[PDB]
Amino acid sequence: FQGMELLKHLSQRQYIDGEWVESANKNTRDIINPYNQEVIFTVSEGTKEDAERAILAARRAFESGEWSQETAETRGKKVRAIADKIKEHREALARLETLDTGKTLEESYADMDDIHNVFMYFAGLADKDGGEMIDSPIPDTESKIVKEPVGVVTQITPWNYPLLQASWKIAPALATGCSLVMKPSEITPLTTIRVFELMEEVGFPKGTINLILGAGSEVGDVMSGHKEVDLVSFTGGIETGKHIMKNAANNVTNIALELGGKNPNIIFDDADFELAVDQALNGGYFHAGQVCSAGSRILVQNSIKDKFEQALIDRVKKIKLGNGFDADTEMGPVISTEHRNKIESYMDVAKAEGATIAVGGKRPDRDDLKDGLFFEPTVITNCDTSMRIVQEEVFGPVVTVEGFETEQEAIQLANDSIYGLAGAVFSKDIGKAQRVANKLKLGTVWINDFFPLFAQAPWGGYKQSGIGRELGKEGLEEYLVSKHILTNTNPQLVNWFSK
Amino acid sequence: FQGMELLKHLSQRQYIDGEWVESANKNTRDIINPYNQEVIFTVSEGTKEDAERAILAARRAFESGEWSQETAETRGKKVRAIADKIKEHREALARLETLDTGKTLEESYADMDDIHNVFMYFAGLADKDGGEMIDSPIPDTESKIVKEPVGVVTQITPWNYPLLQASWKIAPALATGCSLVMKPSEITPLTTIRVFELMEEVGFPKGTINLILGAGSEVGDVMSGHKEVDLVSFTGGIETGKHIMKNAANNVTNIALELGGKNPNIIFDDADFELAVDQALNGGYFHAGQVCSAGSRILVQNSIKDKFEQALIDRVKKIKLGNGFDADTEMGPVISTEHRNKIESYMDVAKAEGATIAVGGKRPDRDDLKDGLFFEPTVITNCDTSMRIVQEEVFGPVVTVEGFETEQEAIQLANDSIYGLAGAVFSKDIGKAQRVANKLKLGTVWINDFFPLFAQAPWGGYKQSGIGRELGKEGLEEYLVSKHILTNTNPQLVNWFSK
Amino acid sequence: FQGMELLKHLSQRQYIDGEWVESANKNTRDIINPYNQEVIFTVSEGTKEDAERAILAARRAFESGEWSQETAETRGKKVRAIADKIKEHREALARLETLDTGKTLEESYADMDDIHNVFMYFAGLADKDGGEMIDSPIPDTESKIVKEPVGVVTQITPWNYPLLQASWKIAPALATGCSLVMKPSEITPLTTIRVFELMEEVGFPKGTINLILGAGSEVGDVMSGHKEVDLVSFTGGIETGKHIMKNAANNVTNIALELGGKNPNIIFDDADFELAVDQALNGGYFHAGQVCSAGSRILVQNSIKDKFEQALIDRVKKIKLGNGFDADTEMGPVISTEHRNKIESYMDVAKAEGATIAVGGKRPDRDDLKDGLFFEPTVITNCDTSMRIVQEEVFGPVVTVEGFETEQEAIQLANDSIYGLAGAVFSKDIGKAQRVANKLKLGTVWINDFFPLFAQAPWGGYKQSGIGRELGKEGLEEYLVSKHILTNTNPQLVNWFSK
Amino acid sequence: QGMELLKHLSQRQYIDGEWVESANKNTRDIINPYNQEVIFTVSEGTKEDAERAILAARRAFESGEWSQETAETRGKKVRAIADKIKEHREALARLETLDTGKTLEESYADMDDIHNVFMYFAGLADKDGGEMIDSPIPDTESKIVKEPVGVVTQITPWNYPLLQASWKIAPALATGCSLVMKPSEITPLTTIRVFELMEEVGFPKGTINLILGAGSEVGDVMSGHKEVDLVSFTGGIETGKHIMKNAANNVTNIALELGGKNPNIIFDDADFELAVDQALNGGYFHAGQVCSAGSRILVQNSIKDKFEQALIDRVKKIKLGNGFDADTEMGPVISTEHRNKIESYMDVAKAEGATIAVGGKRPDRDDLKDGLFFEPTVITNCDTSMRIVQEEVFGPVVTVEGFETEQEAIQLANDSIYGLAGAVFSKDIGKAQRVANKLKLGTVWINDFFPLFAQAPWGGYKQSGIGRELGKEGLEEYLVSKHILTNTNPQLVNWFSK
Ligand SMILES: NC(=O)c1ccc[n+]([C@@H]2O[C@H](COP(=O)([O-])OP(=O)(O)OC[C@H]3O[C@@H](n4cnc5c(N)ncnc54)[C@H](O)[C@@H]3O)[C@@H](O)[C@H]2O)c1
Repeated sequence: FQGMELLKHLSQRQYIDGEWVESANKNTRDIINPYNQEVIFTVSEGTKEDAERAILAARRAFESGEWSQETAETRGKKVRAIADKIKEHREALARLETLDTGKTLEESYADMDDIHNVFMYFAGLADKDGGEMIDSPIPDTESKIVKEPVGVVTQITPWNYPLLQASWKIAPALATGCSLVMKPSEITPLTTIRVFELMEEVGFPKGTINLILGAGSEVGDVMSGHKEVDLVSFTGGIETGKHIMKNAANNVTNIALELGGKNPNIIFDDADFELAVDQALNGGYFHAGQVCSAGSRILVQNSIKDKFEQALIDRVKKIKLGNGFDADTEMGPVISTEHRNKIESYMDVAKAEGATIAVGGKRPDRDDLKDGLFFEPTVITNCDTSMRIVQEEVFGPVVTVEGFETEQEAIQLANDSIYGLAGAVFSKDIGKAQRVANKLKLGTVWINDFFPLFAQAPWGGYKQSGIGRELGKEGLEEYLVSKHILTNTNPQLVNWFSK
Repeated sequence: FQGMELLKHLSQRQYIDGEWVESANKNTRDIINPYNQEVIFTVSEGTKEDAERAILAARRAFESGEWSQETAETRGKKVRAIADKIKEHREALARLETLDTGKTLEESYADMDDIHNVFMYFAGLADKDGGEMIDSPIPDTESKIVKEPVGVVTQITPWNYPLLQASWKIAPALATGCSLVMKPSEITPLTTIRVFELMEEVGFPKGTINLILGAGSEVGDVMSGHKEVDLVSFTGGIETGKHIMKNAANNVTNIALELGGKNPNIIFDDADFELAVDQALNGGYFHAGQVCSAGSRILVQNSIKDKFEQALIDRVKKIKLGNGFDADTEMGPVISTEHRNKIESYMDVAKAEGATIAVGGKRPDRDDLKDGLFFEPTVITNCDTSMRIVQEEVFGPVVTVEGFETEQEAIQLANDSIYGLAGAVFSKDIGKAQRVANKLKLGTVWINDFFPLFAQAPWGGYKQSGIGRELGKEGLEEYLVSKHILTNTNPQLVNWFSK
Repeated sequence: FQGMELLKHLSQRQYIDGEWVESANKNTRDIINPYNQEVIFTVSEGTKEDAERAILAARRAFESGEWSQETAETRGKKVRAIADKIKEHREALARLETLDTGKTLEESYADMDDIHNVFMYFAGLADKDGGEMIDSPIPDTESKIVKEPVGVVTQITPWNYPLLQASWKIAPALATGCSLVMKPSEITPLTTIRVFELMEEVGFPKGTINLILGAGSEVGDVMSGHKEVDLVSFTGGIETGKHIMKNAANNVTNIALELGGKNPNIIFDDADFELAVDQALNGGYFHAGQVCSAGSRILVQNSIKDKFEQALIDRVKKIKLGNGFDADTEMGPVISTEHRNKIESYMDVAKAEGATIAVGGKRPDRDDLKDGLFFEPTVITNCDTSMRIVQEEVFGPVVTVEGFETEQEAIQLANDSIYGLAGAVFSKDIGKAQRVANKLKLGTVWINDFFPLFAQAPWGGYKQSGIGRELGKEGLEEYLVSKHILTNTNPQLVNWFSK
Repeated sequence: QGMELLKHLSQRQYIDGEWVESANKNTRDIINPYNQEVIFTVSEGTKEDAERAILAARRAFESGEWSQETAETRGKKVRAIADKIKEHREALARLETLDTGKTLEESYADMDDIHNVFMYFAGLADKDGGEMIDSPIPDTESKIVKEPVGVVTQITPWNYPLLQASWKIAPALATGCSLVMKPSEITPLTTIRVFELMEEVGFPKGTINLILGAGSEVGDVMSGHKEVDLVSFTGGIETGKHIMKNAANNVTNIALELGGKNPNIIFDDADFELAVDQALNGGYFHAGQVCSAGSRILVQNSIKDKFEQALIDRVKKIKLGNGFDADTEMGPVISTEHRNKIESYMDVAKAEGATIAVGGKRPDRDDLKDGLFFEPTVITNCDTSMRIVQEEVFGPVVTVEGFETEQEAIQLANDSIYGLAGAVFSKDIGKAQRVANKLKLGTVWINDFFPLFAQAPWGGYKQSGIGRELGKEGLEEYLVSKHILTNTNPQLVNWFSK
């Protein structure tokens, strides 16, 4: 099959306490290629005991200090060498990801560029701020705040952008001096396995980094609830996130949650019309709409609603579907039969509550798409804010279209959801765009663009799209804890109690 | 009775959406003075629907923008007007707090001075950091982060220092423009009711501040679990904390937890001895040990242990118990019969597992204390880290004493608990105190001192003593949320999808 | 006037080392009211030995540490007391400023409000940052940066906005713990004398604050050149600033300079026309253009140029000149015969090089303005960037009008001067306003507004408009110096040199 | 000996992307201080070459190819220079030792530091664009954007040519400024090399420029030209005063890093052997030609005599020789003029009643006669009123003074026009900290001497300078703030009659 050579030397095992090792029970898992449903690889399926052992090794390593007591400058140099290795093997990593997740090759190349930059950013931030000096309000005292690594941290990622979500958590952890245990989505472990071999070549002490492979239903709880864990950085669906928070509570453990969204793409009548159409398509269908920042909820002003529906619909009929390795492919398949069915059930929900499937809504007929997990890019019209298809995250190549009369009605509709991750506003009137952006309860607002995000700036949600932040200085602040040391430079007896 | 004048004009009601109102079911509760167990006041015992009403009132107010959109400079002027009212009524407040909680009048004066200072600090911080500008990695884009108020916030406090703990939550909330709903310990609401009366006089838009009165076992779940709350700031026991975090997870709601501690007080043989004895007494018996920062776990170096034990014990026999208002009084009563019962049960625990009650460990015998909730300052010896009396937070006028041979052993013991709030180190060798300070997993560390904490510096725990911080800039950030606004100054079509 | 009452209790003396004292040689100076040219007051004219003595007192005090070593919190409380003194006495101060400088009362009330806010802003910034903790690249070392008060600072202000300019220097100086010696313009000392009376009431240690009254030509070289001066903060004309810098080099003394401006006011054809005219007038004739932030150089797009000129000209004819105390007055007189003379000489220079005096250009003939130092609001047309009238600062009620075709041309002209203090831009296309603002070499840029400046943000020049900043956090940093204290926690011999 | 390095080294200046000769074809011979022999010949630039350089910097800066490049990319480029320093570590270190005469091990320390300086600023490039202010005016957005200052001129001394050059180049490039640099006329070698290296990395035409020449011929143009936005100068105080004065003609910002009279304070409760070791190190590394040298030793009276005895006895054993020999502990001083300047101070010291306890002259040994060597010296029986104690000698010389108490030590240490760096030795850390706080110095070392790194700012209090180098503060010298205030609901004032 295609991509076969990339897998010839990849590890099938987990990585615990400095060694590549199997599952405690030698159980394994088959890895699927959503383009043809062929098994392409077989990796270990760790037990909860393996996860426990990894966590304990992380703690043991953290306490020894080899990495936590290493200078911030040096840690930065090592995070920077990881970055150099991403770029060195950019070609192989990009394919590996396309093969595992199904997105076009061009999309996977874009990630290796971001990933390189993500580690590169944190490598440079490592030695830039160790805390602060406070002007004490008590005479003859010195007051200071030192920032230390939180300790041991568990990192859990989703299947849509595996190595990308991994790097967002890995970079700051290592930059701060923490020891980490990571578990990628059970269905997309390929690139995460590669990066560990890469980090291993860079050289880290035994137990600083550990990789667990397995179902979240079996090892997850261990990772969110073990008492030696100080931080749990999770990226995934909301329900799994609530589970995690409640279990983390058993030992009052900090969390950082990066959940889903119902991201609005607000289009005013004075917008660059062809740009708005270009970006609606992009927002709704890159990686088959399996993107947490996908613009699945299009809000379009009534004056141009009709025209907008026609243009969008006509462009969607031309979207090329195929293998990610094919140069023509604009949109790939969805990740699994489970996920595909999930999306299919949403078409029945929509139809049954009053919405119109304007186009798509089914599997591709074609002779060259029948064997893959493809689903037609779709547009839903005649829907409103009370419908489940509009309120809930479908996480597929689906978008809804709602109209608004005014600027107030646009904000009202965009903020009318449990989520608050990201969104955009298209308009040539920047004063109006800036007004709107200020009233939107979103972690990230794009004015006349859709998708841009980078290490220099924090990413995360308002409301139920999350807790905490990733990337930028705040992304780093998650892996740090503050200690206030107050010295009394002229101690004196208080003499409150009798003598 | 002694403090009658203080209550002849005090309100007995809840404060919701600009009005002083009773409970939904006219239910009420009696508040007592722990020095004599006399009922001194009757207030409303509100319901969960009242709580829901407050939360909704705070939500409306926040969305109207009357406080949330007020300039940060003006918000700061009003927080400063509150600080001014604390100082203006300083006398009456300290007396009120002492009447309700039993602590000495001098301690209550100290609180009032800190409360003024807290509001003043945050009044002063309101307008200094609106967020940042990012040098964007994408040409022709403007990247910026704006810091916004988090929204509606619920604030829950303990009975030990009611107003002090309330100030730490109210000040930053207002400073940032959030709407708040507060509920103090059901047994100590007097000073909290008072400060609401004073914040009313300062002047705030309807629904911006709200006071709920009632048992947390009845109205607490609403304040932690309602979908409209954006943050729950909690200061109390660990189990209530875990219960709250699990509940807040139902709507992925931010939590800030300030829990208890098992604070070590380390005393080296090269420490100023009379200084150590003085601060060990203060650390152990201020407010009868009903203090989250109490130095309940004394670690003394073996070469001076016997000498230390007898001095400490000799001084404990001389501690003057009595009424808070009386100047000669050095230690007051404990808060309730339930809490004294809990402390009595710990003496039996200590004895059952092999420890020695070297002094105290019972009710005082004197005739004038017979009616109050007094319990003798106690010193427990011949104990170790495997015992419950050493591990668990007694929160009474009780300290345990353990020995250590070396520097490595003092630290090991100090970190051998699930907590990590605060601690102290006593030694004339400042290099050594600093080494030790750095390995101590505590939020705050005192070198040759015990207790100092002020608005200028963050406070909170490592491990299970908490999540997040109060005071300082970190404290302010719990009430703020970051939004990244990216503008494409030269938007261009991507043309990924076929035309 | 009703304002001669303001003066019956005002000090006529200098303030040195805690005492109100006369000149060393008892010399005096007569102060003038520009509306009628009458001598309203008489004060001490200090000698160069009085200045030397003031600086020596400020040094003595700084070293004793009564103020420099006081807590930052307490310093902030005092700066806050001064701010309250400004508000209490707002009325009297505003009248006094109008009496002394000729501007309207409405303008002086505005200054007093700003002034209050300046002291308040800095009171609150005082205790917010004492330095940083650095993560050292050398093992077994601690690295911290402490911010200290820079020491003794001399402060020199201009005659246009005496107290305002003084507030900008005093506030951070006292907040950071420095010692200051101030000298206001010799012709406008009234408000400055008053504010020293007020600062004395709040109470500061002897030496901390010092007031010298006198001609810069006599005592200025001592304030810039004495070796005990650590910083020299000057606000005045460019030629005096150059002289000062050169003098400060004798002892490598730090400098902060706020010089003049040739501030452009850019008006695109897509601007709100009536807003543009309103603002062009305001920027042009507030305080008879005797403003360092005055929009003297109007740049207007060609397509609306004729229409704009005519519109501006018609409005200028109606400007009402008179007494600053009369409510009908829109623009008062200029400061002195000398200053008026300078402006007049500028009308000749303009004419001889080919510009047109489209309106104004002379003293008003009117009967009630006859005895005053008035000068008609003027508009100069048919001018270009090579002309002196356009390149140089007139500092009068005069503006030059120049056309531009494109966006690049406006940017090129706006930036074609030796200056770079401030500027504005008017256009309904906010996108375009941002592009322009980015390319203007100016410390402050206004989009659709003119004159806004406040304590929360830094003010100062680019190019020859100055060195350093005033206001905001950067304003405070002028009064601080950094110290890297590096401690070696495990000192070891190097053994480079033989035994 | 180290002939091989120079074989392919450029002899010319670098202006507007071309390696070019002086306008008047003039040249200058470079010397190896160990043997006073001519090792290389370079161009002697004119002041018009300097004016041409500056005008090129201005053009490039305005064209925006570097000033408007993303901060992230600029950072990657600074990192590429960092890497070339490591790549050529060996050569550069031999080259610095050949030109300046210090030991090879010192030159290695420099290159490691130089790598880390570039690396640090490469990492700081994109971390802070400015800030959002909470405007007190309703319906207004307020933001402070940080922009590159403009054209910057950079001038360095002969003691640590490349080290001092790196402290200026790194932040300039990182922020997007354009530059024109001039090294000391006698030590231009490694600076010419670092330019050949920067050229291989790639920067647009005009961004970086190198002028070669005497400060008394081209220096005024670099401090006084009106197109210059900032003057970053590291050198002597007197030159410092001159430059500031000239820079004032166009109100041009300046950063000054000047000399010091750094105190090395030793209390009786210090680790005695640790204090003797570090006193030798602070006084004689690079033959005391270090801006951070501990030339003013202050020792508590109770151990003063003991310390003098020990120090002197150790100074007598200091190995003098060729910087290329592993045995050499101290090399020669830089030039004939600098050695005579030090000799004249010996006369001054003896004339004012001080004692030359040991050293104070050239060494006679046959193999050291052809080099610019001067014996490590120790001057006793002196006081704060004397010149030997108040002025920067910059030779291998120390002065020893006694102090009875903590206050007297503090008083003497601050009793100079300077305030750059200093040390405090004592096992009592509490005491070291009270002292550190009261010393008016840019950097204070507790129980150590010399540490300084990119992570923390370096500069002086009092007359040791204006501004800072290194750390975030050193970057801020190359940036200027712009307050952009937008009114989002403008309304007419209607002050003036319609
Ligand atoms: N906020 C963001 O930055 C962001 C980015 C990408 C994706 N997402 C979201 O992530 C989701 C991706 O889908 P997914 O199916 O991978 O998410 P998921 O919630 O199904 O699972 C994600 C990860 O959690 C693990 N897991 C499952 N149960 C667990 C448990 N009890 N304890 C611990 N771990 C457990 C899974 O094995 C997997 O590794 C989408 O909703 C998308 O919106 C968010």
